[PDB]
Amino acid sequence: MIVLFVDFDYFYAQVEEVLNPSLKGKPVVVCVFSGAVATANYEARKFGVKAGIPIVEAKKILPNAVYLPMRKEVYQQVSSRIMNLLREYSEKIEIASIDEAYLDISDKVRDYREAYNLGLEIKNKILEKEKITVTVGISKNKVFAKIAADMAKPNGIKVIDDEEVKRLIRELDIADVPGIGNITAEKLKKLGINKLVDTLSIEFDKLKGMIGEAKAKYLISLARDEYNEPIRTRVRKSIGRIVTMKRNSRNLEEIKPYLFRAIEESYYKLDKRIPKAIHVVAVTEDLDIVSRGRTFPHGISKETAYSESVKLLQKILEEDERKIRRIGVRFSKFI
Amino acid sequence: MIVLFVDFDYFYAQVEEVLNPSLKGKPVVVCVFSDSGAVATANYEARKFGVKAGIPIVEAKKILPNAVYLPMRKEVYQQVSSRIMNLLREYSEKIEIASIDEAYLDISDKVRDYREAYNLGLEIKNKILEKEKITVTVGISKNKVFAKIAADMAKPNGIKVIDDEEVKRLIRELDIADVPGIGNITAEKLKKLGINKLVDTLSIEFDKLKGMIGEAKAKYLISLARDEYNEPIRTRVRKSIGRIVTMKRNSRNLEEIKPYLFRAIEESYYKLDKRIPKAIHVVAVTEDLDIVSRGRTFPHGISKETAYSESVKLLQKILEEDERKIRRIGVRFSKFI
Repeated sequence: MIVLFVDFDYFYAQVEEVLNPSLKGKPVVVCVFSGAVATANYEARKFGVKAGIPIVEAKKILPNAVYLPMRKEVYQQVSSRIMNLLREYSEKIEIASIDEAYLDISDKVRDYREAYNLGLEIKNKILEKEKITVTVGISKNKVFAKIAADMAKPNGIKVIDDEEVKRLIRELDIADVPGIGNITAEKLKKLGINKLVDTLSIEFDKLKGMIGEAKAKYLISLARDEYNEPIRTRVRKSIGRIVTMKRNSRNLEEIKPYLFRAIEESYYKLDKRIPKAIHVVAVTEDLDIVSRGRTFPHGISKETAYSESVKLLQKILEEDERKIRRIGVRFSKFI
Repeated sequence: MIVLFVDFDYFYAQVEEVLNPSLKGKPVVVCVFSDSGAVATANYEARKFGVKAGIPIVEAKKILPNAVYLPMRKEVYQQVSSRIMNLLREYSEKIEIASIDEAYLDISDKVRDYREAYNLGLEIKNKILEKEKITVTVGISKNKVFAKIAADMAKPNGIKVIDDEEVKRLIRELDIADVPGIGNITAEKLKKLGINKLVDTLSIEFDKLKGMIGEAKAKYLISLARDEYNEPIRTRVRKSIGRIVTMKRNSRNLEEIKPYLFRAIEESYYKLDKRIPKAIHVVAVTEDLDIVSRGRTFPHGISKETAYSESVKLLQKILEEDERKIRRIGVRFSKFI
């Protein structure tokens, strides 16, 4: 297995320097507003300005900085484009967060050298189309790919071969393990567990009564080099849309525009796929849910969806006396 | 099949004299206002002075300008109609509420002949009279159209059976304009082609009639004249019971969605009455107003607490497999016993 992990360097602060390019070199800190620090760039992170410290402690440390409010949805749109460009590179992708993604590339590359070169082409593509630099980590599982990027950041790329994994197992501090908090690691330090190998010299049940069962199996499985968590690529089983009407209605020719608008948004919100089932969904005046559907053994063209949704909505009006408040469509069973 | 049709005589006008008994013999008309509007229903006594239902009000203010005029008390009429329809479901499992004052009942499996249908129809008239002080008209025949025809000839406060033998006679002798679903203009188009009775529709070719009366009524008329018009009584039954609630803010924290989700369970189980579902579905409306849904089926019944615990883990599966923020959350229950 070959995992490729992509992490966007100080994402929030980096997006701010893209849209306003005057903040080069100057320390930039994004904050949630009295408040807390959301993200700081490398320039400000070098002086102990981390994420999670209060704003006024950060303005003690460096008053001559640029402080920006949290523009969360600005940063989400850039992230959405970059994730879309990563999906372009391999089908098996897991979006872990707004600035983290895991790619399974076992079928695209044969070794770590080709994986390294593929990560180089990913970094340049992201830099070409969004002017964002990233850190790429490559290893044998998700955890070690993340460890790789933590060691190479910022603007880095690092492979961790299988022999460096066995070295890191004996040498990496427990605190440096992804998915493990700082207080859980402080509890392990106080009991004699400092390195990842130290979990091999303790009984499973004893460690379980210490940090819980989820973390106990997590730590032991990594120390054993038997951590095999797959890339969880999310697939939409159904694609649809529900739209609210201006008034509650039972007139078919008034509901049809809203129902047809839901089709247009839904049919063209799954790239290259055709459905075999259509479901019309009505939310009644009392906010109940009534729905009727049909399955076609062949595909449902968009025009078929037009004439079939009307017959399904007609079937809803005949079998229910309540007025309809919102109307929508759901597509499923893709081929 | 034996259909039993019930029609409330001048309902809006009659229910009003139930609440005010001083209108004995006094002409009363109920009107819908929309400046002014039109007359909704008129009673027996005003109906004899050229004041009928459907025509404006001030048109009535030259023909009967000193009779009682009353505004629309729609909510009272609706509540009276609903009790009567509920009283009717006691008599028949299959019923179709066609409008505020008309309901069809299929009683084929409750009576054996038309004489027993007559006795059942008479006791229905006397139960509606004793519990709501409303007189109704009853029509009994083999389908909806002839059950209504029977009522239209027996009204008001009437009960009439139309034998299988009088159906065939009415096909030959009943005027075309008296057929439900067609009006004067369409009936006039037929009278000048040679079509004056229902039986005359069979005695000339299809597609000439079809290309002059419209197609939908062409097959309707011929269906009746062949006495193979057997459209069943469309009884409405609620497949599923549920509720979807809007949240004040889009979120993805299970602990914050849980209250809204639990509210939708409490409302659903109060609307179930003495019903117990075997299937539960959690429905989530995401921020882009997409629908994500997951369900479970239980061979036995679903408690209210199972629903509490099963909805949480269903919402967990939704949150587990969809990255979008949740805007609305709800439950629905199906597969009743």
